[PDB]
Amino acid sequence: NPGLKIPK
Amino acid sequence: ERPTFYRQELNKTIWEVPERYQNLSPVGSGAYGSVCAAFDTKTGLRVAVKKLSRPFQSIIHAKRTYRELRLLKHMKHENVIGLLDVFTPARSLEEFNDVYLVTHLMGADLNNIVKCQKLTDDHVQFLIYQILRGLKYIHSADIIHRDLKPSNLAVNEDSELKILDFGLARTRWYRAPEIMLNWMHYNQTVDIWSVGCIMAELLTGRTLFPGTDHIDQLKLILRLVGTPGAELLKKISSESARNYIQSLTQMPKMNFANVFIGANPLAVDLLEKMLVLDSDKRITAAQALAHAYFAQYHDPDDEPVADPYDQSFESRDLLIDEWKSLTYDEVISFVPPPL
Repeated sequence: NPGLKIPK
Repeated sequence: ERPTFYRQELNKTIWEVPERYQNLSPVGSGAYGSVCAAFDTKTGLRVAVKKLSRPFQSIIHAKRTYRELRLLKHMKHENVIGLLDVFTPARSLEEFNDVYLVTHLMGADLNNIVKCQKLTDDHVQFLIYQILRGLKYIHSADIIHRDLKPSNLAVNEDSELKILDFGLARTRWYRAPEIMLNWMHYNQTVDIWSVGCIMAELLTGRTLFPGTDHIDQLKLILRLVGTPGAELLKKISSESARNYIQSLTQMPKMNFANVFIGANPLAVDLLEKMLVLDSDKRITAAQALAHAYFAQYHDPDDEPVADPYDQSFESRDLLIDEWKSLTYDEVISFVPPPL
């Protein structure tokens, strides 16, 4: 799975 | 059996909820109702607790309340928001007035994701894949979302995605042309149009059809996909709509590869299949999942369909108290998902 920043 | 409820006023609104829900913090309201974020001590999840506003104030509202609860209770799929809980502090039908819906408060929406980073082609593949996976499930029950857009998609730090906030009525940038000007009855592929608009934007960093009003938006759409031919005109019921369409200067379809230069050509190919003006000719969610763009994610044994969804209630003509009583029955019959 690709990862993501969740604001904030 | 019945939990213990506690009662508090927050922002001039009374909330009476089971003690399992803690630390409620208002996070917005509207015509629909009013929402608090809370911590659910039973699941350990952050949740949205929505208190419906005036759920039974008219026949119209009562039926809409029933429609929403029926829909939410039916959805059980990894890429669709499900009902964690529904409750009322009422002990009987006769004192039944308030309805509360509880759902997972997951990550951030797609707009906020885009605000804090640049997505890779791999991200776009996985995000769109999950939307289509959710849609295959929804469409297989003859449910149409009607209102897909980035703010109706929840995403977490593992890029897992869920579709939420179904259209419950019976911006405008993501909406298929045939429903925007009411050219004809919706089919499921209005949702596919929306996905195309969302994907284009994820690839390019720009809204695809940011029209200021209905006409301006139609013109931007037709410039890309070409004006309708005779076959499509035949399916438009309104004589006036037909006359208007025929009044436009004809325009050819554009070559999408020119419009999306540098994007994965398989992505562009999928866009061409989603953004077709005639809805009968758009790719379906099931077909899109098999598209080569998603080869690294597609698993035909793990793209489940839904149980049939009985919408016959939509043609019933009932009293306010009858819709209210049917709603109460649904609250009573609710069984939570496995913990």
